[PDB]
Amino acid sequence: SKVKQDMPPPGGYGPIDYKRNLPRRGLSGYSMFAVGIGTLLFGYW
Amino acid sequence: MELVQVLRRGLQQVSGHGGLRGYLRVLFRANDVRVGTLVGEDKYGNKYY
Amino acid sequence: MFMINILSLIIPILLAVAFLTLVERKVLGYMQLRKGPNVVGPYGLLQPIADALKLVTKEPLRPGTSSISMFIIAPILGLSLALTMWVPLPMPYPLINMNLGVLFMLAMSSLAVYSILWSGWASNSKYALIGALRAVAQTISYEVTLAIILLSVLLMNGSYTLSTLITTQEHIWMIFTSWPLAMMWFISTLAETNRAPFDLTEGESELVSGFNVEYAAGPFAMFFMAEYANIIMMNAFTAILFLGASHDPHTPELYTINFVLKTLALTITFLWIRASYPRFRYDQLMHLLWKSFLPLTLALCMWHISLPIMTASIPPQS
Amino acid sequence: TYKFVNMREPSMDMKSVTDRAAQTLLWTELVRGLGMTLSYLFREPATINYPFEKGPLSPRFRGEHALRRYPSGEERCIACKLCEAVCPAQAITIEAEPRADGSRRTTRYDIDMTKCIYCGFCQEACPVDAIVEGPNFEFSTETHEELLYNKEKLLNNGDKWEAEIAANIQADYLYR
Amino acid sequence: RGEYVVAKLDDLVNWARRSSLWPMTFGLACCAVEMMHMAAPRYDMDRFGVVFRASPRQSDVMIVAGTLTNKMAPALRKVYDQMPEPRYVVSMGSCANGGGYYHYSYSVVRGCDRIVPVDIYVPGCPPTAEALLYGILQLQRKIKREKRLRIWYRR
Amino acid sequence: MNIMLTLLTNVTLASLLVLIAFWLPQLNAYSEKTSPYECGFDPMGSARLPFSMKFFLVAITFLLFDLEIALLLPLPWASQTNNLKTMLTMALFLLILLAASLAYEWTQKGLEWAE
Ligand SMILES: CCCCCCCCCCCCCCCCCC(=O)OC[C@H](COP(=O)([O-])OCC[N+](C)(C)C)OC(=O)CCCCCCCCCCCCCCCCC
Ligand code: SF4
Ligand code: SF4
Ligand code: SF4
Repeated sequence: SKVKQDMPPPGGYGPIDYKRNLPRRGLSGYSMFAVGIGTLLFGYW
Repeated sequence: MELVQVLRRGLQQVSGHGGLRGYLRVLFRANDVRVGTLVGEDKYGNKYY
Repeated sequence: MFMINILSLIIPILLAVAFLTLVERKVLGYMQLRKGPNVVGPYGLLQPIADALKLVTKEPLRPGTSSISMFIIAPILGLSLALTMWVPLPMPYPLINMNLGVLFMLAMSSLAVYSILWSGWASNSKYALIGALRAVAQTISYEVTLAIILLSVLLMNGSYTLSTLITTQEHIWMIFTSWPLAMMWFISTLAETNRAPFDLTEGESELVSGFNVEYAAGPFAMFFMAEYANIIMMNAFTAILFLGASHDPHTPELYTINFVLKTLALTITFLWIRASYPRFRYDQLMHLLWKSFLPLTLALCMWHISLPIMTASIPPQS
Repeated sequence: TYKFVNMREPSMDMKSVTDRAAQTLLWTELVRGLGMTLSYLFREPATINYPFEKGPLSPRFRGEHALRRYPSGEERCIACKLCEAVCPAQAITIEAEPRADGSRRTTRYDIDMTKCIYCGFCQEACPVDAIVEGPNFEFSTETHEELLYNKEKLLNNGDKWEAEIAANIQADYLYR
Repeated sequence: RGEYVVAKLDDLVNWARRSSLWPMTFGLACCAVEMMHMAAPRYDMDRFGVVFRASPRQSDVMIVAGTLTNKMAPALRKVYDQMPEPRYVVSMGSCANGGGYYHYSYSVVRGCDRIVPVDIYVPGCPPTAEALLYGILQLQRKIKREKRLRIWYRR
Repeated sequence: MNIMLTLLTNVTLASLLVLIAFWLPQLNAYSEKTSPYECGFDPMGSARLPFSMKFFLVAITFLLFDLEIALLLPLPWASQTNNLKTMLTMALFLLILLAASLAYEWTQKGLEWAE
């Protein structure tokens, strides 16, 4: 019988992510200010 | 129709405990109403799922 | 019959506070990948009862260095103010219908700062007094923005009558007309109820429990009830002020359902802030109020005085 | 090799400055935090329904001690005192003498479970697999005295838990 | 007779007292981290009504989680005295139980029970978070079987 | 008067909750139990700890701002005048003076929590 201990798989393990991943999401500041201004305008009207 | 299946699974949890009395028994004893597979029962009365 | 009205206002509010404790614990638990109360009763529905019963049978240690007169007056004042804040609220029709309802709320909530100034002073211990002074300074500083924001918003209402807010917001929410003031008002309300990153007087990791260290069991419970009643009341005021619900005079239950749902949503947001942010420093929140909120509030009060005049959109005063 | 953690300068043009002004005035990263908590509220909690559900363990788990026997019912302990010698906390007290049948057996075998650090050195030192740390971890007591174990107590622990103790040993002895 | 009413009232008060066991975080050493692991989502001590509490004035149980040294014992007894009643003490880990690894040291008190009365002794170094949770539920069952009002009725 | 009855009920029920809260529990008190809480030790009284001019200055500045707010509260009825240009001029005047008080406190140290 051959030896049998805890070993990596023959092809190794798949890659593991470690780098930071904070996705970019949202609109630009121009869009936010335009929306905020238009909301107030319609409210006023 | 997926929320329909969620409600059906809850209702089958009621039916899967042998009625409302059995459903409330396991709700108030174990604080849980999941229906599992019975793997066995020991000589002391404990049931294992 | 009016006495029955008072009772059927007060008692359900206290019950709502009791179960707000459970709701807050469960929301915090589920935001933290845990469950929260789910053993004591079905889904923890008997947990507030267990807490109330355990507290009233626990020994209420009173300090040896405590002026007991104010030591017991402070919870009475706190709870009486917290309850009386609901009497002008226009769930469709108010219990008390005043011309100056929101002025009445401003005054009553400004009297609530005494319950900390008296509890910290009465508890002695020479250190809870400093926390009480910090709490009082925070409260009075945010009273400024509360008052000015309320002033600017009500320039579309035309009066201090809260029933007129329903009429003002018939076609559109007041949020669509004053959203910046809405954000500043909401954060000011957060800060006034000593909640969220503004909970400096009861910093669990800053001063353990601050002004409430010496209070235990029963008086602690009543202080807690006062704070949570103030939380729900402030969220109800916010919903009525900014998210006015449509009113049917022949079906006021629809307005009540709308208002209750919106008040619950705002309260759940209050609990949502608690689970998401770190705590402001005392000087940091004072800087926020005095150098960020106050200039914008002054500018927006100016804007909201100018706006109805220059657009011929001044509301009626009746 | 190294890397810088906070060595980025913000851009100073119209669009970036307006982005930061909108982030300042509209509380956008605070909204990201609210979104993260809201996303966690709709995730299944990691809580298990104790005691109806139990935390997962391994055959190597070191819990309550037990004294074991041979299939004949004879004790395994031959009172070599290796476990007592190696015990880091000096939690093991042993007295021995020739038994009436001549066997080398203990007359005292005490473990101060409040001295014990549950390191498992005793079951490593033992040449006959007599003393073991069993799988039991729910044996809290209402008094200090019930945690000062006797030879009778440890033998009753062995007779109580041998069925699963032996299975654990069979699972892990090839690593030992 | 009137002993049925007293028994029911005792049952009610003892259900309310064990359903809101608010403990005090006395984390001295390694046993402190397994106790906040029993706090963690996997075990979620809050689901039993066992909250994360604060100053001893609102605490019902003291958990001595870690080694008590001679320098530290007066503070532990002080905060134990400051707890309102009824109050309970759980000794968690070998160090708090009977000294443990440091039993023969010049600076370690051999068991917190030399300083305070202890209700539950949780063994282990450290006890697993599940072991501490078992000790907490065992304390709850201790509270369930108290007969304070029935003792008073036969006085 | 309905409001008086409401206040009486609120105060009465709060005091009744005090009475149940502060008399119903079973008590057993000794000297070291009610000792002031200081995280496991005894507190020092020292001598008039609540000091520092900044706590008093924020109170005074709040007082003056609150007085100007008292001057601003009649504004909802003030917009109902035919002489709207004078009223707008005076309301904006009061608000500029509020802003000027804030700015003067700001620039001359004022609002700062110094060393
Ligand atoms: C034609 C139109 C004319 C009128 C135009 C009106 C103006 C429109 C543009 C203005 C937009 C900004 C309005 C004010 C926003 C706040 C001001 C401020 O100081 O912000 C930055 C301030 C300070 O930010 P800071 O600390 O980054 O900046 C301080 C100053 N510097 C830059 C020098 C360092 O931040 C806050 O106020 C933070 C609040 C903390 C609590 C966060 C709570 C999050 C959850 C909110 C939920 C939604 C609330 C409302 C709910 C519903 C209520 C009904
Ligand atoms: S587990 Fe370690 S400390 Fe405990 S008896 Fe065995 S050798 Fe001694
Ligand atoms: S238990 Fe094992 S190591 Fe200890 S005395 Fe007996 S045979 Fe020796
Ligand atoms: S019993 Fe063990 S784990 Fe707990 S404090 Fe002592 S040495 Fe650390």
